[PDB]
Amino acid sequence: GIQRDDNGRRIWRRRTLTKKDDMLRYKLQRVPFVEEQVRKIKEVGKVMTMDIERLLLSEDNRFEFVNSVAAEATEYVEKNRDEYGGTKKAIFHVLSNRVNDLGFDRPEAYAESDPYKPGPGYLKEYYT
Amino acid sequence: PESFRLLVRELRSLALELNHFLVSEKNFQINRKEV
Amino acid sequence: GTGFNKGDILFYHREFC
Amino acid sequence: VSALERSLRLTFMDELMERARNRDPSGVSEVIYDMIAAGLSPGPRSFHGLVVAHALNGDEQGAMHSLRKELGAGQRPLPETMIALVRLSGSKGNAQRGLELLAAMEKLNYDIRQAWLILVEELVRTNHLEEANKVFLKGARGGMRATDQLYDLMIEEDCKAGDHSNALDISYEMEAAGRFATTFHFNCLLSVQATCGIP
Amino acid sequence: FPLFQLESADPDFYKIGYVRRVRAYGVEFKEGPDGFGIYASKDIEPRRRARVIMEIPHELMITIRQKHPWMFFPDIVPIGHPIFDIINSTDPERDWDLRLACLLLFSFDREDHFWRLYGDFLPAADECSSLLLATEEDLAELQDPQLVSTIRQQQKRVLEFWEKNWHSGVPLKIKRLAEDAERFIWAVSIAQTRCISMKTRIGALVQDLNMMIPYADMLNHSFEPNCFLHWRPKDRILEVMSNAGQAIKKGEEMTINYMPGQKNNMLMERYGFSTPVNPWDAIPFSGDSRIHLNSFLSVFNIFGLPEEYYHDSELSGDDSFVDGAVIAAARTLPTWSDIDLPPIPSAERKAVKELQDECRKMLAEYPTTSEQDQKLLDSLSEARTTFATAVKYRMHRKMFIGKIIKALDIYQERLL
Amino acid sequence: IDQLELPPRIYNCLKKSNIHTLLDLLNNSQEDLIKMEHFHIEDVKKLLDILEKK
Ligand SMILES: Nc1ncnc2c1ncn2[C@@H]1O[C@H](CSCC[C@H](N)C(=O)O)[C@@H](O)[C@H]1O
Repeated sequence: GIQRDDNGRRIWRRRTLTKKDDMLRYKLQRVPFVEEQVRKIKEVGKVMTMDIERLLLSEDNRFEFVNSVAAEATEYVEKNRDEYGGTKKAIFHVLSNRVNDLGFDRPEAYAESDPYKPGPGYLKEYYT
Repeated sequence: PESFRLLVRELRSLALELNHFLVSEKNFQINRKEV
Repeated sequence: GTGFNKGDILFYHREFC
Repeated sequence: VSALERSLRLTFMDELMERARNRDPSGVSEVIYDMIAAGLSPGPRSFHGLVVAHALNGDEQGAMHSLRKELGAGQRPLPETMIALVRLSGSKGNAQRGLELLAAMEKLNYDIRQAWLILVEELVRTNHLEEANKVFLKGARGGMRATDQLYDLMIEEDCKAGDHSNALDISYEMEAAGRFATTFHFNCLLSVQATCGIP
Repeated sequence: FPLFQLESADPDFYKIGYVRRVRAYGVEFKEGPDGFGIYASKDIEPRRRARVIMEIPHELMITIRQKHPWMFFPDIVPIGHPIFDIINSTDPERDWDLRLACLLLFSFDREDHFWRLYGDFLPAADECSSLLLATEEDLAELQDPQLVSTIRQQQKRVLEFWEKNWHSGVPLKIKRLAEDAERFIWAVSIAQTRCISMKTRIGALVQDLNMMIPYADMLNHSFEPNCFLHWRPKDRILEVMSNAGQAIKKGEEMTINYMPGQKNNMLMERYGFSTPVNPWDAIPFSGDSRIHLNSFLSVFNIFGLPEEYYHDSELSGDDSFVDGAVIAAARTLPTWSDIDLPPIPSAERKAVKELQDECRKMLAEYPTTSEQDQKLLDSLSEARTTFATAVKYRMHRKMFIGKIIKALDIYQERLL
Repeated sequence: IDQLELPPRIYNCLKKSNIHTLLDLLNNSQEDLIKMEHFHIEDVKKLLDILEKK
């Protein structure tokens, strides 16, 4: 097992696949043309939808999950009243905090803004 | 609630009383709710 | 649903120095 | 530390610890002044012998005064020294002093879980169940997890006294900590629920 | 300005799991002369809750029920296969490792099974540290007759099972699993050293399982782990979670507690390794001389109840001395306690001296010392893995007894 | 970078990589410049010296 040659450096057998996995070729690839789709997914708020499903996989009962989130949200508003109700929503803050607690990274309260707004007074108009 | 408080009065017109009691799970004391 | 199952010593006792 | 200093400390601490165990707070005071005369500085373990000697003779005021001497000398009391004072406070039913000392241990950055357990059993043993419940709930609601033996002690003693409100509060905290109630604990609550006239 | 300013495992090791939904977060698999390990590839910052380190899908595991009847999750053994009869003929209590070994060898024979690929990263017969692979000369270096007899019984039990079930008349689909006894012994060694037992819920069925879990059997053991395993029933994923609130530095090894409360001889019998800082290791004292338990704990800042002893590392600053060995010393030394009675220093010195003499009497039972064993390991060039494991075991026990003599010396002086 | 006295081989490499200004060159590390073809380690010191002298 333990082998040292001449100069005291231990020499050892590096473990390798030494076998063929056909799943390696056809699965570690990528589609190149989803930039528009990715940007709309974030725009419509679909990312938090996946995060909610992620959090519910760690929960035994979805009704106690709902109650716990509301309880945590109530605590945020009492602690800092003026920071919530506009661009930052307390329930959205709770959900993003709970995703970050798992070690993943999300923007605070999923809040994002349009960088191409042509100054104050201008509202983006939605094409139904 | 106004829907239930109004119901109690209409039942009182028929000589029936409808009391709501809360039994404490801690000390078992009965509280009559103001209806 | 969500309604189921009810939803100072050591102060003023320091070294004079 | 020289060899001469170590030799004197051994014989000074031999005499001091032989009078603390003799339940003689007065003698433990004489040796400390002997140490001061010799120039030796009384450390945390010399004032521990003074606290213990007073504590063993049921003397809460002298033991508290000894702790003030230790703090006034700039020494840091040992975790065992605080536990001796906390256990003494419970034996006299002084829950306020016992809670004040627990706050000091947190300030001294010690671990108050063991001293909190000792405080609660002393109050229960000395028939201060009402005070014991106040101290136990504060620790349990504060996040500390009690021992399984103390959980079974608090629930049973409250239910023997007809105190369902405290026994139900504790059993809720026992499960929140992570210890699920068994048939024994339920039988304690039922012993009181069966006499309330509401089946 | 930016212009003016342990080898990584085979890349295919993670990839074969990754294409089958294995996820690792902030960790990397690194290989060294002593084997694989999992290390933080970056600074893992503390959070309010436990962070997900690894996710392993259930379908990549080999699991069997701990308790009779033997059901496999996922069920890979066909109905009527002769391997089930071999698994079913085992002792329900003692032969859990034989049952897992049969499943493991059967899995290597399946073309679609993941462990056909994952098996190439398992230690070979000359690289596994299990004492089932140890020769009689390797057991001679243990210097522990009780452990040696335990291993010999294990080797006898494993061999007799192979001879009974892999005789000449068995079908070819059975013969090709374990063509030789050493192949079956190796499988049992893999089963013992890598099996993870947990209580899981699968669907609506809650049961205890013995599990072979890839990429989580690469976590090394620590009695102060920074990670723990968590079964996620909803999607059938084993989670490796770092401790909540614990900061993990880049390059730090990720560890779990294989066997809480177990001594080094138990770690040697099961996993073929020992630790010098095992907080549960015991030493046989006469009990004639006793020290003050409360003083010893406070001198070294050991807090908590006896079953949860821990070192308040923030109350010592830089005292590297206190570790699991001193905690083990607190549990194994003869102690007295009288509520709040203080100890007389002169009477405690006599006990400390007598305890140190008894500690040196035990070190004198060993023909060599712990330094001479340490340099023997450095001088090795053609030693079996189990030989070095046997030497590390006896050296760790010597290092433990030596730590007790050092701790008693510190305690005796700090009692002034 | 046109106004630094860089050798023509170095200049063509930086322009090929769309490094135009002094600030663009600074933000590039020493490993990235080696990644560029025809620009090697022997060229770092002479380029650093020109920026050292500047
Ligand atoms: N703390 C530790 N000290 C020494 N060896 C350890 C160890 N923790 C785990 N091991 C080794 O790792 C084995 C468990 S499997 C853990 C990963 C292993 N190195 C592998 O290649 O798969 C044990 O047999 C033991 O030999």
